[PDB]
Amino acid sequence: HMSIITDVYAREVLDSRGNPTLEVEVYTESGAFGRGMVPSGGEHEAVELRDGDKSRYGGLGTQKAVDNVNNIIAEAIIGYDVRDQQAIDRAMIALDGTPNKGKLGANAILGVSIAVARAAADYLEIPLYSYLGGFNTKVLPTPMMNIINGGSHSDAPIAFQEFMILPVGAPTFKEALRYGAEIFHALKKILKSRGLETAVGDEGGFAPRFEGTEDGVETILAAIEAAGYVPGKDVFLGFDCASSEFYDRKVYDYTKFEGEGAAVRTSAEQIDYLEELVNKYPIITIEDGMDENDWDGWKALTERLGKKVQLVGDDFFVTNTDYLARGIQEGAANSILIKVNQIGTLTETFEAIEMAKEAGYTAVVSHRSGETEDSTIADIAVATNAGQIKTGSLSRTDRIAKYNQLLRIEDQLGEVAEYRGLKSFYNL
Amino acid sequence: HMSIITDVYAREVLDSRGNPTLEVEVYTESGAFGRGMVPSGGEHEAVELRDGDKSRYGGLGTQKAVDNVNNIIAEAIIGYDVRDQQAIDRAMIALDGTPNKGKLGANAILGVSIAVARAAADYLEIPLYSYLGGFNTKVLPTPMMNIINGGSHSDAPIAFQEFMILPVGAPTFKEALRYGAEIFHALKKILKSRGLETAVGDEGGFAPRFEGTEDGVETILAAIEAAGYVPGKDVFLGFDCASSEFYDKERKVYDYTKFEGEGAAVRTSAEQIDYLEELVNKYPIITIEDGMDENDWDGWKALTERLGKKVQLVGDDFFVTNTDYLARGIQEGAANSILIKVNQIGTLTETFEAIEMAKEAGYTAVVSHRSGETEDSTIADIAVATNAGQIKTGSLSRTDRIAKYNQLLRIEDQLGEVAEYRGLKSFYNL
Amino acid sequence: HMSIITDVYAREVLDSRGNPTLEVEVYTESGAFGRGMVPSGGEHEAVELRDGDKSRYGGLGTQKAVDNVNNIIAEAIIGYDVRDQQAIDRAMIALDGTPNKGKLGANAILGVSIAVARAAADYLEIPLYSYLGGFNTKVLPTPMMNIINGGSHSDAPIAFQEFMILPVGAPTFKEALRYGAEIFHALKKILKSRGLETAVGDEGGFAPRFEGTEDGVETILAAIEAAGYVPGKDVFLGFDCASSEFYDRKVYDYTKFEGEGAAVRTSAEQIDYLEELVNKYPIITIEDGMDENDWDGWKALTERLGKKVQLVGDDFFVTNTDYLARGIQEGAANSILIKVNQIGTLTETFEAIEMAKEAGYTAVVSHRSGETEDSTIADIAVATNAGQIKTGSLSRTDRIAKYNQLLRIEDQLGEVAEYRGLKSFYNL
Amino acid sequence: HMSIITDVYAREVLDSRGNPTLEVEVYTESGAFGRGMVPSGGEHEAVELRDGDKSRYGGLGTQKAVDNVNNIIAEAIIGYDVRDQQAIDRAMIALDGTPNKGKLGANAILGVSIAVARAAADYLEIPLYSYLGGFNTKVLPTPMMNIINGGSHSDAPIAFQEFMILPVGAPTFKEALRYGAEIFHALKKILKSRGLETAVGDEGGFAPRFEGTEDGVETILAAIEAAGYVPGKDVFLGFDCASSEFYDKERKVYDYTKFEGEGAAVRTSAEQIDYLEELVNKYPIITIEDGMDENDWDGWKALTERLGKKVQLVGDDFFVTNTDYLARGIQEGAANSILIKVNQIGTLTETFEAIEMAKEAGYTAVVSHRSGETEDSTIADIAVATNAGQIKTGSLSRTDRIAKYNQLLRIEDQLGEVAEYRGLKSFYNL
Ligand SMILES: [Mg+2]
Ligand SMILES: [Mg+2]
Ligand SMILES: [Mg+2]
Ligand SMILES: [Mg+2]
Repeated sequence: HMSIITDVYAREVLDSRGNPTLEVEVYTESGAFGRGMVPSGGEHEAVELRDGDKSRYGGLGTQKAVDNVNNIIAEAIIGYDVRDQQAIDRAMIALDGTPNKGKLGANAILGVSIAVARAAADYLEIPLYSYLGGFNTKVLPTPMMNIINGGSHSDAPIAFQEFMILPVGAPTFKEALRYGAEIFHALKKILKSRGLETAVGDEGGFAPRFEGTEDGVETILAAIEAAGYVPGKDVFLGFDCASSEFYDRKVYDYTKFEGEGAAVRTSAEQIDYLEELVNKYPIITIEDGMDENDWDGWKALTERLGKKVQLVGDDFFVTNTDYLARGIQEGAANSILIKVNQIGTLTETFEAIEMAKEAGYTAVVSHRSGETEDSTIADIAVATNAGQIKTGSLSRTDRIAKYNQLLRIEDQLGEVAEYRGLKSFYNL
Repeated sequence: HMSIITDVYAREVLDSRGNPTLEVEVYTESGAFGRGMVPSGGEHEAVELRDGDKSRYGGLGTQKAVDNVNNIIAEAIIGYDVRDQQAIDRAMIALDGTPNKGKLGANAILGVSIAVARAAADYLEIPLYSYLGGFNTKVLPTPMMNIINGGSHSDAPIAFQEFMILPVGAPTFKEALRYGAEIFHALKKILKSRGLETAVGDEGGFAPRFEGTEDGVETILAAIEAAGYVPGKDVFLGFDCASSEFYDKERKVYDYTKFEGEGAAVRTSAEQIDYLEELVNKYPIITIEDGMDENDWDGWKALTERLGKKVQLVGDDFFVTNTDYLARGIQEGAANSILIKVNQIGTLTETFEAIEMAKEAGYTAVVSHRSGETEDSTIADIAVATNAGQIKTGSLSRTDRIAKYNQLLRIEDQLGEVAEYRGLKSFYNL
Repeated sequence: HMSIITDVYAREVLDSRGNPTLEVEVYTESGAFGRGMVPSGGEHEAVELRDGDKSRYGGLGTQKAVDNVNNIIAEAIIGYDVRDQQAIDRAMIALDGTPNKGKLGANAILGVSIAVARAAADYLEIPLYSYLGGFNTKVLPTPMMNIINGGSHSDAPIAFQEFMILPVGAPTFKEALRYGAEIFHALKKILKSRGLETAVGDEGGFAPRFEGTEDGVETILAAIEAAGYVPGKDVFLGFDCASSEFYDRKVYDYTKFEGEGAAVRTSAEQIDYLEELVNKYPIITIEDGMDENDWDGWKALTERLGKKVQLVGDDFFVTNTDYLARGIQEGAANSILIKVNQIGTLTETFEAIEMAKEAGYTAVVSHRSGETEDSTIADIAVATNAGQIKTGSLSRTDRIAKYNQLLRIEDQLGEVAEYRGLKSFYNL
Repeated sequence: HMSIITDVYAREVLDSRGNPTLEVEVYTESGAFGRGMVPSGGEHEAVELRDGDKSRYGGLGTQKAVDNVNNIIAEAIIGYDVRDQQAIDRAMIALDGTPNKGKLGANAILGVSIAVARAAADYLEIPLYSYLGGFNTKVLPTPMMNIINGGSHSDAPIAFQEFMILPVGAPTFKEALRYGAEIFHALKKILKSRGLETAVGDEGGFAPRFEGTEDGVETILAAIEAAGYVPGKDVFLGFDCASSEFYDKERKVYDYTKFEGEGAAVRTSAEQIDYLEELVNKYPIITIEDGMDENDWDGWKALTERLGKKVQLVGDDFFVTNTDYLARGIQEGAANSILIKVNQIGTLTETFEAIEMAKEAGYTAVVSHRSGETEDSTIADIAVATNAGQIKTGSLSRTDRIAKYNQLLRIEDQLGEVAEYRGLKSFYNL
């Protein structure tokens, strides 16, 4: 048959940080074709396989993973119908035979998973989002756009890692994207006028030497306004606190990043602080506000702020349905960051999204620090009507490629497309 | 017939700086498809059309250009055979009817030009580089990789704009890429150890606050050596002086005080050549772009007389991908290389004519990125299609740059044993 | 796949002189078809394989070469994609395993090389020139048309071998061809009026019993004018001195062909003479003005005349990139005669052309003395925008077939076609 | 439908003498393709159309004929099934509406006729000879190969125009070709050893300054023997006397002084027959073309009465590929063979009718080249298609001639064990 996979081929390529990753190409007998590139990527998440050959790319080569694709996975999957995504994904999971995908490499597996899906869409002559999600695909995601960085991502005295804008008030994704771009550019103008640095970090945002968190937040609010948008109507704020990076015993220790005199907060006090911020600023989402293991803290945070703020588990959940299931049961968080490569197959990715939806949690499809020209996550967000996406700032094609794909998908959907904005926060 | 173009469609999208650009999609009756994305783009080069609507994207929208594609060019080109690239390019040129492509927009035109070629390669089921260049495509380009920035792209006291590494000594493109990546990463470590900034500029390189040019150069040499490579054997240096940015027209001088502070040198054309020669004798420099001002024709000739035998001398602003300027340079013995910017001329046909004119004069043609890039990697295919031998498409971070390097890896892989990375032998001009 | 070569078949056929050559037919699985005929053809050039069976065709049969195609090359190449020209060419080079292609025969190899390319063009349904050169093919070559012959090609007291006209001033190839035809016919009228012979030699030109070189040259100038063209504007002259045929010690000895009292010139004096001719007559190109081994002579000639006369290496370079590379380095010549069968593959042919272009040398694609009905060289000249061609006089279909193909290619290119005339001499 | 002609296109090209001719290209809806090139071409034969523009090609341009194809015939034939050769030929004949094809041009007509047939063979995916002649095609023709020329084609004192060798004794066409080639080459050596000219005429043969007919004939016999062949067993001779060129209408004599000098014979018709008989008795001559004048009907009959049993007697100018002339010749017992010139009649249909009329009378039909030829080899396919058994297509040099021999090699090769080269048995007229 014409839909039968005839070839599966991987090669080593580079990511947005100049570190190796891999891509896989799948062909069907009919000549349908898919390419799947893998982004960069706990003891309970999928492991990427790196070579450890320090004569090449500082040990970060992916040739072993590539060899696993070409010499092990290829022979197992050639012969399947390209459309049998779940069976293929499951076959790979069983072939690796380890929970963490560490034998074959989560990178090897995911590359194939994606390439197969793209080859199947190509075979059926339909867009990837339709192939993945069926006919009722229509929701363009509300983007959370990383504009300013702190913590491990800065030398400024700021504990939180990501500061985002969310153009919830736009009528369309196309407009939402323009809002973000204009705010980003306004911000850059502001930074220069203050003699602050406008070179960018890994996700296309700035890490300027602000005096502190409030400075950073207020500067963002200033850019929103200068661009002609209304904070708390057109545009909200989001944080990735990545609170695990300053958690140590039983305390969130801000001195790690905010200098000798910074606060050292108990879990009760951390919740207090996040609440202060939320009350002071138009913050609609907080990722990793509590530590990856502070389960009681997560529940309390969620008790106090979960009704009117999105609380996203990133390191708390590591795209792991066992972790998400427990969070759902315990009343911890109300949203999950979905990293395809943290789990390693499209099937498991979609299972996570669906588990989250069924619990009333939002599923926020996410980029990684090391990205590629692939835009599959855009198609995933629309395929599942997830309603939100986290794929970077407004510079760097590693980020902009995803926004561009969303523009295409919106364009292609025509009058059927829906950008729900605030209404995508069904968790609130 | 199945090769006939049935639709031509443009939309506004964003570039790597978050500024609008456009893309075009071409379809044939058979269902072959091509997408052409256009990068960001004086008085004798192609002009991109911007909306000037200060209510959107700070006046940088491309909806007028998109409308020109959809409402004027589409009409004109639908019905051509997708393979008639030259006829289509020429048709667009005549339809605009102005030298600079300013009625339709060079952006509108180039987007169609690229999308058509990509749709044709898709129709024929061959790689773009084969479509564009025929069967004898084999040369992987030696990349000049922008690692450190100065001048208008830094707040460090450094006049020159781009400092590049050229991994000429690698056996393959795949190796050459690794050499660059490893040097880039070693440099980043060095910068951190010195408390210098490692965030990146438009092209994915660093703009650290070095004490001066020699500091910057010596830091690159240190990174090369820390990565285990030998400067002047494995890796050479390249500059983009962008000397037009510090040339005083009126006093006919290269005034370094513009970027290097109050006490910096103010050089006559003779002294500028002297200085470039000093650098070339002190450091393993194999290429200098815009070493003299865009209008300093006598200076270009003198520079070329003094250094042209041993150093590549690339006209960027000197030539602006303009064959009338290139023809004059060839005739006067000015420069020995040209930076080829597809969107500075506006069609693939004219791009390839420029490359061929350069080759025939013994000049190298260095296919180049723009500051505002996209996920498109067509320039990779152009470099290989013409066996040009060199490419200039950024540092070793940012997918706007890396996408091109990744495509070069694919092309190399696809060519197998036929691929040739010529390294230093690509400098046929020297 | 449909593009896969399924058959490669050679047979012995005849050339324009009635001597054996060969042709090869290539078929793809889809039924695409190409036929490659080989023209007739130093210790450092490709060797054609002849049978040496003096019971057939005076030892000039090509059945061994044909057997090499059918029984060795066929089995090696069947299975390749027809479009993999370089790999196929390289495969053949390795299969022969000798520098000079003397095991299989350069004739066997080239026949396959050409037939494959023609089958690939046929497969893709595009013209050969497009297949070979990609999309940017447009330059119709300025032809150098051999009108009068001397030296080894005549019994007249004339040392130089070929005298050519170059209709540089025509607006189009179609016009250029007419200029040449009309001049040729005018010349024939002139020859008859003088009781001179108008039967033709191997390339379709005349070898009349002129009194000397000046007589021959002036007779040509007379024909140019009688046809209504202006020498030195519409039409220039070209020589093939083939100076190797009268070089012996350290002198160009004209007595070999021009009788007992002819000049015996040192290399300095030969340069002097060529300069005299160049100053006296509208000569734009001189092939083999110095001997194949007179390297210092070639450099001096090139120093003295290279700025405003094309200096073509034929025996100097024998389509050998090692020889061309050295000439480029030494400042010897500024043009190369490209004989496909002197090197033996299309790939190496195109590499030579590209090496020449990059040095600022013109590449003049050439016929051989023994030609066939094949017109591939026409397509090669346009494919590479080489700008010039050398393919004979204005009689004999072995020559006219190439001119006819150029008319077709010009016709097919429509308004894109460019005949650059003098501007094709980018070396000057 | 897929077999429908969708385009018919002509262009001006050149013949083997460097004079304009034309070609036509035919396409069907399926993409099947044929190209028909036309060779160079009294009052009862088809007339080629020439422009008469003395500013181009000495008045020999074919642009009017090309325009007739493109602007008149194309219109009329587009829409026919490509396989309807007769209907198309007849349609062209009616569209011209003159006996001689002088309105459209026989050249315009024949180019379309050939191109259509070639496009049809391409459509059906069969060889042209099979398309034209059906399944029972097998006879490779015995070639009459013009080696030496006299009369109007020489300045030697020789009245007869063509002297030919016929390799009748070879087992195959491939061998027959070799025999000719080797004899041709041995002759060239002989000519050089005697200081005679070896440059060639229009048909690739020699026109040396021999002392007379017997010298020329004996030199050919010497070449045959030097090549190791036996005259009158392996190889016979043929003449084209072209006797019309030396026939004095008014004194009703064959006047040899026209070419053989002041003292040459002046023969009555009875004496001409006597002379031809002398030659035939002295030399291994198997065929004589135009032995009598084009209008010497009684002379043709008498010649045929005297020599027709043992010698082939070919009407060229006597018949001008005209079935009214052939019919009269058959009826009066004049000649026993006809030279078939496709362009002297102008369509493939009429060509094949002539061949068939000849066969049915016991006359051989010898398919012939013209002085101005092209790279086309259709006449080879015609010879085999009709099992005609003989061909006249030149000497053993010049691709205008050799292309036909090469095609015959291909056809022979393609037929395999079915091919038959009948040699002397092709002379069914004797
Ligand atoms: Mg996080
Ligand atoms: Mg520059
Ligand atoms: Mg020569
Ligand atoms: Mg005759």
